Amino acid sequence: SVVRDVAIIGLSGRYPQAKNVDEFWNRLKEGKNCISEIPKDRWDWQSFFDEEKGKKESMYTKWGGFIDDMDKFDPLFFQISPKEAEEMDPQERLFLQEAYASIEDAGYTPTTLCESRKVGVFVGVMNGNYPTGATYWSIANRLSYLLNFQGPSVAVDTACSASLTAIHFALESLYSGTSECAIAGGVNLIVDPVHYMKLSALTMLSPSNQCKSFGDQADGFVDGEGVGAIVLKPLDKAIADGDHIYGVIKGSMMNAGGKTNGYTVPNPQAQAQLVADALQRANVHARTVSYLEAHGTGTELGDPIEVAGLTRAFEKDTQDKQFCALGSAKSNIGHCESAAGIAGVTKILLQLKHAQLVPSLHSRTLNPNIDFTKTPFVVQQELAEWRRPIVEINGTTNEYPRIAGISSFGAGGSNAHVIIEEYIPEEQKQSSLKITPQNPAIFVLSAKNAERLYEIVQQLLAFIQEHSLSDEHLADMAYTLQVGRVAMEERIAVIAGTMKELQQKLTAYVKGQEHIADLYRGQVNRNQEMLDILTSDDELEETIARWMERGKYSKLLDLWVKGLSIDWNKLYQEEQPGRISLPTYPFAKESYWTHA
Amino acid sequence: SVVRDVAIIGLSGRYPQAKNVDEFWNRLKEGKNCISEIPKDRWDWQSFFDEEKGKKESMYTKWGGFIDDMDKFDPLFFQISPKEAEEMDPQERLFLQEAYASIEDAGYTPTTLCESRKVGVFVGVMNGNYPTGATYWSIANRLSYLLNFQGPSVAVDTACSASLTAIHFALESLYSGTSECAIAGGVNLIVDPVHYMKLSALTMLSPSNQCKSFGDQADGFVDGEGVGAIVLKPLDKAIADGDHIYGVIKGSMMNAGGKTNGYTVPNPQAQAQLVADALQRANVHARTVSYLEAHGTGTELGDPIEVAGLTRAFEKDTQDKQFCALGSAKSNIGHCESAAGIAGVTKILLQLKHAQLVPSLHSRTLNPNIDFTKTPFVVQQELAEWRRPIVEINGTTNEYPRIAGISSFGAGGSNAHVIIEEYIPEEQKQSSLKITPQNPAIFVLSAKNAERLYEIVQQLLAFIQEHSLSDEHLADMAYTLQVGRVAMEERIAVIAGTMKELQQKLTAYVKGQEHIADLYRGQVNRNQEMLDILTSDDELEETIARWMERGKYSKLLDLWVKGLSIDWNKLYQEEQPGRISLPTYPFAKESYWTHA
Repeated sequence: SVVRDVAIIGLSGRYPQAKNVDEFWNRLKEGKNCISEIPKDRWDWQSFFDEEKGKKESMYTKWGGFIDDMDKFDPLFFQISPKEAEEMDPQERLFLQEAYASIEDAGYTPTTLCESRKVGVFVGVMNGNYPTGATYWSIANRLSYLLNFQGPSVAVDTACSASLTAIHFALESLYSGTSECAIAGGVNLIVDPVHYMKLSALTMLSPSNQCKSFGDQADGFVDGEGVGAIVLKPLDKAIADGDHIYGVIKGSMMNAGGKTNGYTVPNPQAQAQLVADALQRANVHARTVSYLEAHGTGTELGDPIEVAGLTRAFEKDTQDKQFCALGSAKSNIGHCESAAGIAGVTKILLQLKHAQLVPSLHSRTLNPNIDFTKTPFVVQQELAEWRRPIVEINGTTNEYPRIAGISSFGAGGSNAHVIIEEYIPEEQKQSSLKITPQNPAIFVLSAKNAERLYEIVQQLLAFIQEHSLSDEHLADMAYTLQVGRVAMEERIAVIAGTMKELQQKLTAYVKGQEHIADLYRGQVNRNQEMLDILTSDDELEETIARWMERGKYSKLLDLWVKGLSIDWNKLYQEEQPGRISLPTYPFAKESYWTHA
Repeated sequence: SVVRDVAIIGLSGRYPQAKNVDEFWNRLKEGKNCISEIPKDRWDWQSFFDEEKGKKESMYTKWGGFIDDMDKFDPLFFQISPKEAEEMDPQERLFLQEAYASIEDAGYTPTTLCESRKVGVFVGVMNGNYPTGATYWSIANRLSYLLNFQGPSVAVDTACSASLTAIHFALESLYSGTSECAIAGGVNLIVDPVHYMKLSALTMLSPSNQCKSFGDQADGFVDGEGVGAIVLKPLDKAIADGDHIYGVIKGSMMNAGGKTNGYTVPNPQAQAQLVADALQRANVHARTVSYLEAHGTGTELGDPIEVAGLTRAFEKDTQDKQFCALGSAKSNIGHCESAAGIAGVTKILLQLKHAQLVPSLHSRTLNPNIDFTKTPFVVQQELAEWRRPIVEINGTTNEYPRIAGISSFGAGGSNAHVIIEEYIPEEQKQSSLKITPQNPAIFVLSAKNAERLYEIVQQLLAFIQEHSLSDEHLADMAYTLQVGRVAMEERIAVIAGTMKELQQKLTAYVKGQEHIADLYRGQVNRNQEMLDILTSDDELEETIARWMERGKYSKLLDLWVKGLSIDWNKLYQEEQPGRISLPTYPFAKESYWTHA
């Protein structure tokens, strides 16, 4: 059916020196170059190193954007055996955890995300060097199997544009109704020196630690790793359901460069057509675009082509110059290939959250072959407020939302572009769920075991501190932990009317205090038998309803922590609180690897 | 936008013991089991063989569905160097040639297929064992680059359903208008014994040479190779353009099985939802489906599940029993994994062309665990006429077109289903292009060199003989060779008013006769200079128009064969002939392989 607005309601990712998107924002805001030496536990670069570029079976760099804990996984969480974990491509392992985390971020469980089970999974991937082989389909299908998703489930390979292609497919599936919700994202890990040898034989890499996006002395990209997922849902339903919305996807396009002067040479005419078509589908005039996340790989051939393509697309709508900021996350984290698009989308969503534009690195001296004064763009150099632009169209002048475009181009010529707009809510703050000591909140936390649960409490305390959460967040925090976290075997529950009270009790738990007022601990594993026989009947589900109404929280929580299933939604007879981002499950960091 | 009817206008494929779809039909019609011994030039099966199923680093079969000439390619045709051909996965090489052939089959050149260049390329693939690595994106992107296609270009991996997934994406791209035409298909080649070792470790293969689809003694599939492509175009425009139409895609669906009892266990409830959703999208009542091309891999677990899923989907519309024929091409050629869907589609299109149902092999004794009398289906045992069914719906009784469904299921649970209906043309046979000795036809043939051109003539003579073409085909044959073949360097041209005359002159050419009446030979390579300077001006394009009108064919052909570009469409002032299938370019069969 027709293009319609899609909300991004959930987000997770792991990028070089950024184990979550909060850390990623800090790297971006601070202008950090997140490139490091090839870790010895991947391979010894000295064994393959030669300064001669293009030499065979060698490499001429010692650098990359590497994520931490690439080989770690929590297979027991998923009832996967250690042997099966060893045989799984880490791309599959890490995407599974990040996708699970993105759903928790959204504030849903796998069950409640979509009651019909029509959840689509779309993942971009392009390198398959793990010793058990390229098995791309399983990166998508493992997620769909474990979480009982029955929408489309697909791995797509358009080389470096793959995760932005994946988003395009996810959107087309939502438009046609084959998905009601979708997980979209991508992954790229560097698991074998042949990865670098291939790129070095084609002289695609920089020798340095700088991906010089639109900068002087451009000499190829720094290779990088990344894994990311977003949760997509039609905007109208996300608003109706009280979801938290990072941004609105207005439209997307995919195309290819066709015949250029040689295979893998990019085509500025085709890039221009792509962007123009994405803007048309989004019903967005180019003069209202105020940030552009470029592909921006820092090659001498590609960067000028990219600016030429964008300028030509924008000039269909406007001749105005240097009104739109331009940047590329690759300047920070390198080029993470099939995950580059999802990393760029993540950067846009973080800029939108903070209404700030971050530096694009290594372009203090601009590419001397690009005259930006003849273009719509200024390559962003410093942290700055992202302003809503005032634009005269149709001889009407108005302030527009923050709108960004993002491009991702694959080496073989497959291109994608997505238009993302800030979500501006309607100002409805009845706040009839005000959390006070007279109307306290119920905080529930659970994990597969006590070690993980302990880590959950630590991360929650830290998150509260880091983001300066207070009493006004208690309602949404408790709701999200109630309905947006799977209730696992090891449980605690806390009643609190203020944040300080919650912090006090949780800190007391972390400090080992055996008895804490209004804090209940227990395990499901113990009372499985009596559970089975009483919850079948609504007779008891009605009894819970009365306990909640009467406010017998101590009773409900003393039962909940032993395994009594409670439909926390019944707690909210009038209205509903909103879902918010909170820390996600702290998967065990256990190493698994195979043998070639 | 909305689902609308899509024509299949072009077709090509290579399958075990079937180097083209004409041969494939002969294997299907004759009930041939196309399975062979693992060729020694792939590997020596004795080196790895052990009768113990599930043993590691071994295999317990000596069989597969192998195509001929898997390592052959004509890189010079595409201006690819021998070294680059060696480094290309043969999956990429063979898909490139089959896709090129499918466009020739349709009767288009890469230029005229779609003047806007918005040709999408969608290809399914799932194994990447060639020594230079899994590079799936290039299977699609090489085609888009060489033929200047600028629509979406993507490799999709949903494991064994991948080529039917690819078709679904192609359709969704045509509906949304991101493609105006599309190439869709898939490929699977078996290039390394590890391919068999993996499948044997999972005990997925039969020990035998029989894929026993819905048959007794089912014990796994026979692994197979395949490569196929179809050309897709909106039906209304295919009719308007005079294309030849194999069938009408009415609708498709993709979904996933979700959580089953173990990873890769198929879900009959999800298969049923898939098929029901495909029929709903196609606006097809299940009682009007009269052939079903099943996934049909011949496993004891999967075959009963598949029939259960189909029965449940069909029972939403009808309780009638055993009205629909059921079969699987895997019974003939084995399971060619990511190419299985395109092989099954090809079988449906051949059955439609001949209005015949072919045997499904190795089910003379049916699976004793499937009671087909409780289902819509009868597993087809013998060659039979495919009858248009008479069906009472809405208390109205009518004869319906031949309609088939096809399923393809991937091991990880990604499913697809497509509904294909016979194309029934409106009876318009003005035949104002009647080819006579008074109104003779112009036959043009060309190739990169004389050896290839000689092969073109032989194959055309043979095709005329094989398909009993005669005078009534001359108009469409000449038109297709005029506008549906790239005019290459080595050319011949023939004027003929009857088929016998054409056969006579072409046979004389093959026999070495230096001088033949009304047959012109020449090369472009020779007269490049004078060509450049005269054709620029329409002044001369107008002069051609008069020569054609005046009928100076000898003059035009004597010039054409030396390189003069002629717009053969101007030959047809009133009306237009139709495009027809004729043999496609006989690519050089040169071997290329790398070193691991």
